[PDB]
Amino acid sequence: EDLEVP
Amino acid sequence: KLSTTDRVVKAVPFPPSHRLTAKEVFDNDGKPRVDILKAHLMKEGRLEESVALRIITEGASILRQEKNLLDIDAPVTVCGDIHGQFFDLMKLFEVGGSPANTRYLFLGDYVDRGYFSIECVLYLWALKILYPKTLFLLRGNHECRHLTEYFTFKQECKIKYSERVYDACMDAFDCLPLAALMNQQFLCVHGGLSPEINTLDDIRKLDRFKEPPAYGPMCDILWSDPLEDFGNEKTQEHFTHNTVRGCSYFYSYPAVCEFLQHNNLLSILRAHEAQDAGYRMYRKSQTTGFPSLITIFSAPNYLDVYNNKAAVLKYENNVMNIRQFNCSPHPYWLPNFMDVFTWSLPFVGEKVTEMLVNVLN
Amino acid sequence: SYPLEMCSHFDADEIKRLGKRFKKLDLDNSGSLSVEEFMSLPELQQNPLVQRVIDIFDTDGNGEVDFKEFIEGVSQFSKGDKEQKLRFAFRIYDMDKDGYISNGELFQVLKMMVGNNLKDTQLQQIVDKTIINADKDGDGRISFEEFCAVVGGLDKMVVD
Ligand SMILES: [Ca+2]
Ligand SMILES: [Ca+2]
Ligand SMILES: [Ca+2]
Ligand SMILES: [Ca+2]
Repeated sequence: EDLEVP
Repeated sequence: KLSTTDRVVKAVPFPPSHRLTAKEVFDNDGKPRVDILKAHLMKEGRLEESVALRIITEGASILRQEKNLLDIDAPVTVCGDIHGQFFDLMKLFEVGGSPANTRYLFLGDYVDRGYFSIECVLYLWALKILYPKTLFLLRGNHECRHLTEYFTFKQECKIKYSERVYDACMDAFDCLPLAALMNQQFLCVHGGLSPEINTLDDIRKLDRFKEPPAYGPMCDILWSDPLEDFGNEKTQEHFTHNTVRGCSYFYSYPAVCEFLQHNNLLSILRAHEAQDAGYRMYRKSQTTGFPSLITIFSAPNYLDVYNNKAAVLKYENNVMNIRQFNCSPHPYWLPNFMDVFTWSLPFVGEKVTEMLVNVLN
Repeated sequence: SYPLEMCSHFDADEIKRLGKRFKKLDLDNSGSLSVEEFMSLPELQQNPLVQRVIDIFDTDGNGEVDFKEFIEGVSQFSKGDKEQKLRFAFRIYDMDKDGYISNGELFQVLKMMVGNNLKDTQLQQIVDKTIINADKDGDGRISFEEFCAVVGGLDKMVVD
């Protein structure tokens, strides 16, 4: 539901 | 409604578009102004390509004139892995003394892992030009074409500068010396020993002006590690295959002691391995009561996750003082220097799809 | 009643089928879809890009999505062109719809997606550096051509 740091 | 054009967090410093020219970096006598360079690089500022290439080539020429094994006298500050942590490198010079009056010896690994590797190269090479006889730089296992292309230094040079700057760094890394004899007491390398290196003259006879081969003495200088149970002599084999690195060897406590006694040395100073306290001392020698091996790691909060301290060895007045220091704030980079569009676009197409299929079901 | 004009790639049966779905979503039968009617679907309540898609569909800017805006918006996300799918993603970031991605709107659109996974200072830094490395004409903003030069080779935006 949220963009995560790769 | 928030402004769609103005920067939201205005007070955050914006990296300058001005690129330093030759007259701004080098004075009329050819000495680089490291104070101007330091302030500009800390603002994420860049240099003109011809100026950056001049620093790299002039520094490489100085390194090419040095021997494989350096003869360094005390006092001196010995430093471990940096790994592109430029803003931690600034704290290191505050902690180890100003290079204008302090002798320095770096054990390599200036690039990769960190996202400010070219700034570390440009600033250390400028200090090498400014202090050619008091600041010394050794080669690490990362100062090579293979590891910089596998990691992010090759990409970093393509983003901030150009591939010509990368190729110039690769030729400059070929000129880096491999070892240092400090005060005729300590052997200073990046990784460690080699089964094909038994005397100090075996280092002098190496051809270092090349990419480090996958095996051999030059490879072991940059890659070898001590045994995981160093000191607890359970593995009688002096050199065993290093399964952690996929190359080179593990060296044992009797292996180091045999080298120290045959070469009349007190200890071996190396880096290559991260330590939580910024350093690690191994089993002392029987005759001296001094640690036979010392690891130095000068990258605090390694990869911004380890939360480890860093350290440098400040050897002076017959005292080797281990100087610890914590990390410093630095501007943020996405992994592998990825922009926000490439990062967020798969998330955009995913979430817009999830929304539309649910409103059309 | 005068006929309705719209621009889409749907045939008559698909338009009628989307009309029945439109009436179902129109809970008050007002002829337009409000944000509350979009948020009535539980699957959209945690989607951080709902308001951006609604603002993109809302071509007249009245705040709600009528049937024409509904048809044309869905049409741009399905027999579509490669540039059309890449321009729809461009419109996600272009909040003010001027044809250029500016620093402020790029931060806000990213802030909707990242939430608290990044601090505001960190997001502002990577927003600044992204525009610095992607701006080619030196105007401080990202045009559609400059946007395509970055995410062109990235190949996922189709519905049924
Ligand atoms: Ca309605
Ligand atoms: Ca509308
Ligand atoms: Ca805009
Ligand atoms: Ca532009």
